[PDB]
Amino acid sequence: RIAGVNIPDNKHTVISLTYIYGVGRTTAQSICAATGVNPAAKIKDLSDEQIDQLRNEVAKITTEGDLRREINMNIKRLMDLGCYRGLRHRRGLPVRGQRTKTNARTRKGP
Amino acid sequence: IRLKAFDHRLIDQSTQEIVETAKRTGAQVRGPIPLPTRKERFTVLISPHVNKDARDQYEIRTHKRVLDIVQPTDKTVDALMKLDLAAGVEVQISLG
Amino acid sequence: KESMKNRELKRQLTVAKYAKKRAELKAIIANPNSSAEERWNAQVALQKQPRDASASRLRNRCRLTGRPHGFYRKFGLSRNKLREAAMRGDVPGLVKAS
Amino acid sequence: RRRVAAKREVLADPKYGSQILAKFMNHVMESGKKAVAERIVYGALDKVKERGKADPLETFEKALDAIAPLVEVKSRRVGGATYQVPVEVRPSRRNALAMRWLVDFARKRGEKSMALRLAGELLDAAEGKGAAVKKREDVHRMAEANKAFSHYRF
Amino acid sequence: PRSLKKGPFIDLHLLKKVEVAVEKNDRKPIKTWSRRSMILPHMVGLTIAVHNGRQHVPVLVNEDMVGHKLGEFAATRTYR
Amino acid sequence: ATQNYGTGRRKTATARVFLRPGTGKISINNRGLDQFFGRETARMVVRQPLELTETVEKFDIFVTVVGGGVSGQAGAIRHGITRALIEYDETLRSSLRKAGYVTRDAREVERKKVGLRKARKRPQYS
RNA sequence: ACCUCGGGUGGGCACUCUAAGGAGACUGCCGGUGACAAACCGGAGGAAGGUGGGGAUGACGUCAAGUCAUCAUGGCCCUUACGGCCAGGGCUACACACGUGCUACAAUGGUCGGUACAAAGGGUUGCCAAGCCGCGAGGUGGAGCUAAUCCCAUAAAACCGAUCGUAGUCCGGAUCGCAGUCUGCAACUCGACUGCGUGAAGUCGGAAUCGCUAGUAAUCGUGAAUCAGAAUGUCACGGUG
Ligand SMILES: [Mg+2]
Ligand SMILES: [Mg+2]
Repeated sequence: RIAGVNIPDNKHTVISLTYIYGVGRTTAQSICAATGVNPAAKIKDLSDEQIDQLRNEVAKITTEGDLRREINMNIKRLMDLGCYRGLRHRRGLPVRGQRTKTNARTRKGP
Repeated sequence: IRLKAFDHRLIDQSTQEIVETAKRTGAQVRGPIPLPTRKERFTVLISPHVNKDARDQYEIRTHKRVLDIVQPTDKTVDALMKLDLAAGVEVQISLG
Repeated sequence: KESMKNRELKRQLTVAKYAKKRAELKAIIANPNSSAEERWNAQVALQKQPRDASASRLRNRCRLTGRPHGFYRKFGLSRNKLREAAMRGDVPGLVKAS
Repeated sequence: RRRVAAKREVLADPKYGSQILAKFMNHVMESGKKAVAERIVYGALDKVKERGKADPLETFEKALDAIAPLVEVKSRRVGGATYQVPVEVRPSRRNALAMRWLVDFARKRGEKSMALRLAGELLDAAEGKGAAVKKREDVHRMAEANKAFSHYRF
Repeated sequence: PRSLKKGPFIDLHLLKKVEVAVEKNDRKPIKTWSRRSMILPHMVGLTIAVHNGRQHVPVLVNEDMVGHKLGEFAATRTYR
Repeated sequence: ATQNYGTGRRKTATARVFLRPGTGKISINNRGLDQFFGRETARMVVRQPLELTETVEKFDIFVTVVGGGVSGQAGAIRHGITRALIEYDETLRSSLRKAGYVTRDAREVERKKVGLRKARKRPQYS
């Protein structure tokens, strides 16, 4: 609603744009370069004018409310085909080819 | 002139076999100059079936040695090369 | 084994037999100025050769013993035949040091 | 245990002209980061000169001698009963006990701007309300309950 | 992986046992031990008997299977 | 003449130190002394044998040092200039033998041994 | 002297360095101490002082310790296969438990912009520069080179300025989606790196328990062997201390 989500205050611009969930850190360094907003000032000190140009960039990359939708179909395409990358992805095993006998605990919990 | 061998009880004992046997024939040959030495360490395991922390490490050396003529007018050392090579000395010629 | 040295002897023949066409077939593909029609038929000549011609199929074993692991290429010996042949003064220029 | 241990000496402080401060600087250094720890000790030295008009060496000279203790226990077990014996602290040892207590309570001060943590420690011990002074006097109180074991099965 | 300079990969004996086997259409499964090759839009809808390791398993080729190789659709290890 | 050659080695460093009469000319590798050693206490440690022998103002100093570490080169100069000061006489010999400046520090690094991980640290067992 | 200001050049053999051959250290000398006898405690000189520091060198033997799968051999069995040949698979599976090892948990820090100093080693079946095109890994390009010459090859921490205000964070980086390059006939099970995105557990860790007496612990990098490709391990060399 503010830029797609709420944006914190009393912070620099590149840090503030990070919470938009679809722009990391290197991408938000291009947006202040392409628009011209100084990151060295806070978001409080800005004008209420050029935020549309920041909002123009949000309408060109992705939005987290639909980013998580479309990335699920990338998962969902892998599951319903029954390919090996979606075979373990149904179950909960690691995917990229890690070791399974021990230590793969961030995909199985405590 | 440059010389390569494996032990200093040959290669630094064959320069006098060249310095004396060339300065005798008139031409001036200056004092030989040492070079840095090749050193290669080989750590090998020693037990047939395994016990890792028992090891043994060797080293193979290579001594270098460079001569320097002043006036080339002697083919005397060109015939006396089979004399100056004895067992393990290799001589590449740089007749300066 | 002895039957296992013998099957990896003839791999060294078949690599060193052909050895020149596969340089040419990899000279064609590696050029950015090469045409893909000249590349695609060059792909045909690689896979129809017997696969025991690449160097990656070749395995440098010990020459006197045959043991795969523990091989050095500044010698031709194994890990444990090199020790027995060096203590008998054979290998020239090789001593212990610190 | 043949007696072996000789003495090695470190005494160098050119930018201030001191000797106790150099030995104190070694108790602040972690993993050989000397140039980092050098500007923090001077960084907590000038804040005292900012705070007090006196030369801050003498603040440090006073803050040692209200953290440095006099007697302490020594659990020498008789071999069948665990005893503790209050012993006189050797005069050479009693410098390093204060300087080691001082740094370890600076790290749990919990402020911002790290040289301000050590700044507040050297201000308190010229008065006595520091946690190092409260840790000093509590171990002093442990000796008199232990004072019955001073010579007898000691 | 398999960078775009060297674009496609398919096996030679597989190709003549498919491209000629398109001209007489799908009345048989293709029994093949090869697993290193991709599938291609010249092959949408066929029936392949990919080698498990100890048997062949049938494959129903669809249109949205195109980039992935045959190895993702034969099993290796059971874990019942 | 009055040119005096001084060498000194500490922690795999080596410093050519030349010493001749002048007025405070302290130059090292065509750099000033405050510029070369950036922000350390060893900016004064190179002066410590000099100001002990009360000759801080009476000589030109030309230093060329190679190899070593940052604060290892500063020790090479301090050992190096003490050999250059004692080319004069042995009047300042006793002023430096007592000072502990003339002896070269022999403490060099130690090699990794097999079984161990560092020079003396070894892995944990149970 | 020269210079275009680069030992660039002429030159020099002072030096550093390199490596050959030597001297030096023996309780030698001074005092005290002991049976004044081995020795011991102090002292001078000296680069070094009491086996200067390190390394290789492990007695008679022990545990029928380990290895017939490195190799060698007594015997025993197979010899239409317990031997050979070729494809795919496998050893990298996976509620769990134990062993070593790496990062972290932040402000003695985190980023950005400048800037300073190493040793040791590999390279004519190789190193693969300059220029050059790529967000980046790289692609072209082909020099120089058989090595104190050429390349690997930019040491990092430290220092200087800036922001960051101690917040599960401009902390941390696991997972995962997408897009790429390199080797190899071939990256599905099963390789390494690069881009972009997402961002977890973790706020110093019980009972217990191990390493180390000085260029040592602690911390920061670099190289080699094996090797088409692939190191948090092994071996090896230095910084700060
Ligand atoms: Mg004892
Ligand atoms: Mg490799």
